[PDB]
Amino acid sequence: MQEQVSNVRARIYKPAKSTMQSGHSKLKAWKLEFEPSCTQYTEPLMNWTGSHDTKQQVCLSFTTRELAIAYAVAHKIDYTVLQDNPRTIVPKSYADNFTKPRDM
Repeated sequence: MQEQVSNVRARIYKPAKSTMQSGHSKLKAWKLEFEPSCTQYTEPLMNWTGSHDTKQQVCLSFTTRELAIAYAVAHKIDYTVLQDNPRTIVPKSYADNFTKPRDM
């Protein structure tokens, strides 16, 4: 009882909460991954010496969310934001007080 749609979607993921300025020499915090459309292209040209290059999966890497969402918004694409950790709810507490009369 579902409906078929012919459109792509954007997958945005946020980094993990950690102390910044903890020694970094790169620019990558947010991740982006859009679904396939048609006539996909081949991965970009990459090569390294110190460490063997990995095979990309058409995945994109952004630094600021403004850059990520900007991509989807460019074509009004449905972008989803994923958190690194779950969202816990505050501890449900409750106070209690009583009072009695003052007999002579």
